[PDB]
Amino acid sequence: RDIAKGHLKKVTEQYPDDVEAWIELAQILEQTDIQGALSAYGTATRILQEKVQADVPPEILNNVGALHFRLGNLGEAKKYFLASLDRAKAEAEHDEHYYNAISVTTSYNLARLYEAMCEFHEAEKLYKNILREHPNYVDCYLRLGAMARDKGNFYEASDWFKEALQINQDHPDAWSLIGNLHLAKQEWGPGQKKFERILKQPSTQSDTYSMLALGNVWLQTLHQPTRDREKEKRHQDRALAIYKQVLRNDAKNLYAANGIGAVLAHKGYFREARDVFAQVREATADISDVWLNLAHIYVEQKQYISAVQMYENCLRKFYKHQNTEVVLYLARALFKCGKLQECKQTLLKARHVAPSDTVLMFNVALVLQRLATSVLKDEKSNLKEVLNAVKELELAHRYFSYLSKVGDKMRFDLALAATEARQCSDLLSQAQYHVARARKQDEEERELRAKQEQEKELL
Amino acid sequence: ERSGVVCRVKYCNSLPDIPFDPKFI
Amino acid sequence: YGILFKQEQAHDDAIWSVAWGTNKKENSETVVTGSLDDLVKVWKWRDERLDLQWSLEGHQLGVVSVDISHTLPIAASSSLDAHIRLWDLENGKQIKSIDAGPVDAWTLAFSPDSQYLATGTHVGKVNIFGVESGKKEYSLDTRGKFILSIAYSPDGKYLASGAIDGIINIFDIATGKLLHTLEGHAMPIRSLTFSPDSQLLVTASDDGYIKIYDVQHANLAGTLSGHASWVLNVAFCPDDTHFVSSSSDKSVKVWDVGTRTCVHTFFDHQDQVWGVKYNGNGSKIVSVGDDQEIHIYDCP
Amino acid sequence: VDVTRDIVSRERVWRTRTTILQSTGKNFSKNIFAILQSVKARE
Repeated sequence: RDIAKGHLKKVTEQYPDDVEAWIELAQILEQTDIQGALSAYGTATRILQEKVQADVPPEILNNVGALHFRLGNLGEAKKYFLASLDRAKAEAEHDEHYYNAISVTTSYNLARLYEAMCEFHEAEKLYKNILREHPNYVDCYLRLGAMARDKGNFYEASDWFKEALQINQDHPDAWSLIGNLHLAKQEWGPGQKKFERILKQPSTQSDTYSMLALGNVWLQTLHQPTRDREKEKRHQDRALAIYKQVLRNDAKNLYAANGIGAVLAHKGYFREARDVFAQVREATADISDVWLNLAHIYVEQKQYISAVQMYENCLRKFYKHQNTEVVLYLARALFKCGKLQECKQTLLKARHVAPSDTVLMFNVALVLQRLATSVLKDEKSNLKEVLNAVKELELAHRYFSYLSKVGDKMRFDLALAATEARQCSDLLSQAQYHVARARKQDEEERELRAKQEQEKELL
Repeated sequence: ERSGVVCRVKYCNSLPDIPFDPKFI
Repeated sequence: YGILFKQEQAHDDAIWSVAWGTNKKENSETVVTGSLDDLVKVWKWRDERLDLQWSLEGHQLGVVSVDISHTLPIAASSSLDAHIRLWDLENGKQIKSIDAGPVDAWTLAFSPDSQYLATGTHVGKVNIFGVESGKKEYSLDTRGKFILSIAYSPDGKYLASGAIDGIINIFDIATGKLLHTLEGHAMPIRSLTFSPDSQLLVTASDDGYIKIYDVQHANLAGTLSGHASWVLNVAFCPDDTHFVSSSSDKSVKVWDVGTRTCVHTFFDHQDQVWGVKYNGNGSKIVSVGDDQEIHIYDCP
Repeated sequence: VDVTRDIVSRERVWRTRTTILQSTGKNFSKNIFAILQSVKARE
């Protein structure tokens, strides 16, 4: 391939009637930089026109649309697929070259494009057109399944996925996607050994993707109160063994190293974690996980001013306006002023899309409690804010009452609101103390403004 | 205050799905 | 077709709800906004330009819903405070605070006659309130998980409810009983709009699917694919010919009711849009978002 | 059928699952395994 690169830039500058020279240029460029492939196709489109005004074969045009698919040029990628299908139609008699099959994969690409338009209606149309004419194909059979997976798991999503194994049980991609469905059901955690054992046949092995999935379903077992019972210690070392195995078979996997750093961070080695995550950090920043795991270390050194910025940097993806666990992992030991009131604003943003959470309404009660005790104790503060303080702690007591009546918690019962209730009662006493001080500061500001009134009369 | 905010802190790890790059004839 | 007015930094914090009055009770002349900054800014759209008429406060948490009466020039606001404050707009004064205690409160809706006040609740009930009383007259109890979205029939004969995981519940408000329990969605519904004739109904879930249902026999008239993000708010073009779509990706697709076509898209908010409403005919289109900047879209 | 081998031959895969996990740079694991052994030196 490097010698191919050398010969290709031995001939690209040349022209011994170069025709396909750009075709086999870009034919290796698809692994490499895509823009080089674009440029090769660009003059390759021209070069088929001067010797004779010959229409570009649709395999070229489909592939350049395929390039623009991973680029921002989605619309003219669609135009490329349209004119590709037309040129295949212009290959009226070419069942030797099988323009029909080329149209099949072209339509597959165009349906994948309609998915990028989020035109899932026409994506459904193209997919069912292909499957009604070539039902032996699997990728269309499961992208349809993936589309309904975006709607949900127990749809015909899961059933297209299972029948994709029924048409092809040898198919590792679909078979992986079977257990990918089961990632939604984490209560089907220990059951995933079987549904990720089926193609641990060694024809499929080695499957890095699946064995990292084993490591991941093995790590979600952690953060339980049974580590002291050596159970999660064994789980940590078993995940470590998986990670050593994927380490030896691949040094350059990055999700592996994320897994090693995660399990050792669960082992309490957080100074020993930011380094290993730093490696995958330069390797590629575009892994959503490592953004979180680094800031967990930062807040473990209480480095909030290094952490929350990178949290909202993780929020710079076009995925979800209020991801819940990220603002949870944001509001952890947040103790300064913006770490209190803007913390409340973040909790309100989360609560706006997630008013169902008991933990979130507990945590807003907690942060309201913190800001209430921040304004009534050594304060000696404004009238209006301590007037808001009594209302906000009253609200906090409403949530203390409300959550305590609820049974289910985050597997830790929140009768801890009761000591908050004794607190807020003594906070009522303190507020009745300090509101008198508020009236005192009001009357003294009245007397000093009288004192300036008299002297300005004197002037 | 007396204790920090509660969390089920986990060093989770996500997986990319199957890409399905548009095909190259 | 474009933007007429853009209102730079109209709020301190992110808007969650919009209310633009439709009638000629000086409410076509004004806009009501509901935000996180606890400001209910009454924006007088006068001389085809957007002026602040009132700024209303006291909603101690961020506002979840604002609305303007069909039959009255007054307004009402809700939040996580569970104090559904009722507002008079000619003076910018609060009429009352309806404590929907302790927390059991959600988005509101002015009745077409502006007598009853529906809201969602954590238990799944739909609590109806007297605009004159501030009292929970009766709760439309339909079990589920949580009630997220509601809309009156504007002709005043049905109610529909959107729940926390795609439960669509059809009611006869003349009798307050459940007619159909429709389940075309699985993911949370944030907005739903009765048709101007209340013949159709729109759904806005986390799937970008506008599943349009018939009302008079309560069946699927068709599913419409939308944005890449979560579609959030929807309003009918009041002449019953278009509907607008607020999403979670800084983008507002405008849709035909029949041809199921994005007749236009605006991208103008650099942040996630939250709320939409048309003109009295549907030419002007109001639009809010986390940009704290309000964009007014003329659409002939 | 003939369509299956007919399509899967003529297309190409430049983007698979497995090399997503593998990094496009060269991040070896000796440094990783060295600190793996180093934490074992604390053990």
